[PDB]
Amino acid sequence: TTDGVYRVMTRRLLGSTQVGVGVMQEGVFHTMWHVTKGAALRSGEGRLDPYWGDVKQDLVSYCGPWKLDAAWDGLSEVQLLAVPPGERAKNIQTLPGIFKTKDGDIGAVALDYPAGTSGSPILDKCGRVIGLYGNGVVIKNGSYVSAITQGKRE
Amino acid sequence: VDMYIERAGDITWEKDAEVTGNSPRLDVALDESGDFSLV
Ligand SMILES: CCCC[C@@H]1NC(=O)[C@H](CCCCN)NC(=O)Cc2cccc(c2)CNC(=O)CNC(=O)[C@H](NC(=N)N)CCCCNC1=O
Repeated sequence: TTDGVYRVMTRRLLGSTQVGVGVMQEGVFHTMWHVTKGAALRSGEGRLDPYWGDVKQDLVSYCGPWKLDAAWDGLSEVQLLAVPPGERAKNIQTLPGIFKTKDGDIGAVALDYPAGTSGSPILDKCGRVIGLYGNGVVIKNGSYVSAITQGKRE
Repeated sequence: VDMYIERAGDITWEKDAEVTGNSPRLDVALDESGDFSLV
């Protein structure tokens, strides 16, 4: 459980598929629910058990409660640290747009990556994780916009 | 199914990074299952 960004992989009898990405911080693994469906993970020889999650937020944490507390400031540019299948991590800077909902505004990034990039962290300028990439919408021309999805550190 | 994790890098902001993408203003609904849909 060393700090960093990780690929989430599945394999059966043949090769592996990258289904997503997540963040290890403070001994807890953080990813999107749709990546793991809330099931247990292997890390080397160890097992990581689901601890907290919420399907409406599309989030799940392993080993402990959600630790990522930084918030988008509602103003500044951010970076997606994209970890696409078969490619090394890369930083993409963008000025978020906004998902306007009946319950308030959520920052959203107009950046389009493969499905298995889900869970890649979005960063503020201090390198803090302000949310995870990959729960979004497809707009009229077929391009993609992802919410900056962040949980609550209780 | 063996679902497992593999380390892929450090989490660091990149100075002088490539900037891209617009800043769309979208009306969306979030359902109880976690689906976002355009209104
Ligand atoms: C429950 C599981 C959620 C899974 C989640 N999908 C999403 O948020 C959206 C939600 C749409 C609104 C729902 N109310 N789901 C899609 O985008 C599906 C989709 C739709 C049209 C076409 C394609 C894929 C083909 N694209 C790819 O095969 C790779 N790219 C893509 O798949 C998307 N880009 C694109 N231009 N369509 C980028 C996906 C980024 C990671 N997130 C996801 O995979």
